[PDB]
Amino acid sequence: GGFRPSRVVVVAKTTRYEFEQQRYRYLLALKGSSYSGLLERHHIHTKNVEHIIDSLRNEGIEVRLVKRREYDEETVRWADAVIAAGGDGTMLLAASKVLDRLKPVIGVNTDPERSEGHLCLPVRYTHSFPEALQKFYRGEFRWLWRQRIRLYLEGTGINPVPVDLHEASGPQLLPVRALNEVFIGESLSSRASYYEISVDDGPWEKQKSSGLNLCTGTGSKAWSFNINRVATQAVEDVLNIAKRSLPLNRELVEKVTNEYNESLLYSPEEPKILFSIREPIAVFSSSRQRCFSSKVCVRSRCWDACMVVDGGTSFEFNDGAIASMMINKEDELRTVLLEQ
Amino acid sequence: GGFRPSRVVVVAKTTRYEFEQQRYRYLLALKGSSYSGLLERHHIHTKNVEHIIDSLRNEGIEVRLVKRREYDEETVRWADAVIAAGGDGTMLLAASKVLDRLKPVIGVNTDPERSEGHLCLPVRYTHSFPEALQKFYRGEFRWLWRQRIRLYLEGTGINPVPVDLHEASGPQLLPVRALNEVFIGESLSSRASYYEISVDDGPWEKQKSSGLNLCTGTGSKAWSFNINRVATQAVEDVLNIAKRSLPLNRELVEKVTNEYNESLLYSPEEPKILFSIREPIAVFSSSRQRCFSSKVCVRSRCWDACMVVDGGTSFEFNDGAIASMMINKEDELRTVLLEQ
Ligand SMILES: [Ca+2]
Ligand SMILES: [Ca+2]
Ligand SMILES: [Ca+2]
Ligand SMILES: [Ca+2]
Repeated sequence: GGFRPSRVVVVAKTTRYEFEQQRYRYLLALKGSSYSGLLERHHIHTKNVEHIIDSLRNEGIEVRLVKRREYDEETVRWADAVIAAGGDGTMLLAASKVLDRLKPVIGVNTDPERSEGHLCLPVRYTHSFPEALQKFYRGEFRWLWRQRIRLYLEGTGINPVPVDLHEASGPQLLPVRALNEVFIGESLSSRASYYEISVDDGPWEKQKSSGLNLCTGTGSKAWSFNINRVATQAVEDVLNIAKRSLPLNRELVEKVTNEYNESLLYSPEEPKILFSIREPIAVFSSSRQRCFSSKVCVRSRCWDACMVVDGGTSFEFNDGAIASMMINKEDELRTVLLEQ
Repeated sequence: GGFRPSRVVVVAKTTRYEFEQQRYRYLLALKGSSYSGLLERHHIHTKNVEHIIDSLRNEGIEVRLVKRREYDEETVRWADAVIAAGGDGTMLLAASKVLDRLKPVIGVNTDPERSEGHLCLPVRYTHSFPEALQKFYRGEFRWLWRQRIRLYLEGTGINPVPVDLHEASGPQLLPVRALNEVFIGESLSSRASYYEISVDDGPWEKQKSSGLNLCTGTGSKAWSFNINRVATQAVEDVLNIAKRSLPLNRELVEKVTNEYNESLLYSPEEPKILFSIREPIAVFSSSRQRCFSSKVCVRSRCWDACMVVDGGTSFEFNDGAIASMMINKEDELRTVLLEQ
């Protein structure tokens, strides 16, 4: 028990003001949808960021502060620990370049009232950040080894070169892990996807849908949730045709949805891949809207499709390519847990 | 009652063999996923096509036969009537270049065992096609004027130039109608969409989702179905938590889903736009999973998004642009109805 880092990398979200300051570097304001609080969005990110690095350096920890474009596998090795300073976006980016279950990576919600932060330290430590560093020293914290999906590409016509979205061959290992998910599907969101899935080495079934989602326990509150969740206005629709027991009050409408959406979440440390079929098109038959597994391999039959890991890295997955997802231990990422 | 066409355009799907014959014009076979029946897919499309045009010309109707690239607004005006010779794909393409509620357009399912055809003449007339032409002469048919969504772009940063996916400003009218749907949403399928909707001139609510669908009565069996339909394996999941009346047999599981999915379809002649929010993300609050309206206008707040009409034409719809959908009479498309 106990942990003080000697050197850390702070990798910072690039705010939406930073965006245009460099994007349109080629008054101002323009549309009323800016400046009013856009330069304030920026002012409070850099505020919090300076508080973090002021509070690191004031405890004698050595910090390099770097943005999306200057954060690489080389700086991560200098780091005893890694800090994402943004939202979960930033956390996912910071986890992308870590592949070592003993490097800790910790997210600080650099802007609470509009970032979400469900992978970062509580909103408390965003502004009382020595209180965090002290808890780390004194060991009043806990280790959360988060499960991560590992990728594997083979087949023919394949191309394992990764693509930063921020702009006859053997089984190659793709160089990102998935903290949140791996989303297979067609590029044109209107072109339907077609493939053959195989769960836990079971037989191959054909499928036609708007894509495949493949999440970790921790990623089950992210995309795999919006895929599969039900709506309270459409359980009233389902429970009223289920009329022709209960008198059906509004209190019940929420207590049937809230126990349904509660089964779609499992635990970060749990080592299962919850893989759902997004809007399946039921000929090729369907069933299993979703299910838990350990290994799933899908065979691409698409024209121009990608498999996309945590929304930031993309891989080609046109007809002839094969991918294989599996949780493996040396992938699990070392997060911390603190107090309200 | 009665209708004989004097000249017709037959516009033909380009088969998947035609694809590669010209795409890789830059033995053969390659992957086992071809040739076995790929050159047979082609052999039976051109077969049926020749039967159609043989059966036109043998009744003394004058036909120009043209493919995707040679079918234009000029040939549609020569035509007394227009024939799509493919699947609904082809039908939607053929309707794209017609904007005149008195031109008839008729689809012939050029390949029944793998095309679907739910906008074309029955599978009967694909091979007994004079039997169709005779029914047209003798008036043993019926006119189906199918409702069509009409598009309207304004605002700033906008760009109303259409994009064939087959590769301070006033309200401009976009030059495609929607037979099936109009799908607003972000281009990266992982980037979330954000916008402000306004139904029937009601107030503007903000929204965050994986896009917007906007279908006609006829388009309600297409995409708007896969968006909103329920699964029989996840009503068992909903009706078993709705346990803690019925004993729940498998016969019921289908009869509650089949009456739910039955309310998501309305009639082609019905002039309402059923607009659903695709996987809404409930801060900006949500409700109304879908609802009927006559006019809906949405205000783009996206970075790199398109609105896509019938899957074939795309328009930019980044922040600052405004679109407005509405059914108007001179759009309704003139289809026929025949017998089993
Ligand atoms: Ca300072
Ligand atoms: Ca290739
Ligand atoms: Ca002939
Ligand atoms: Ca623009």
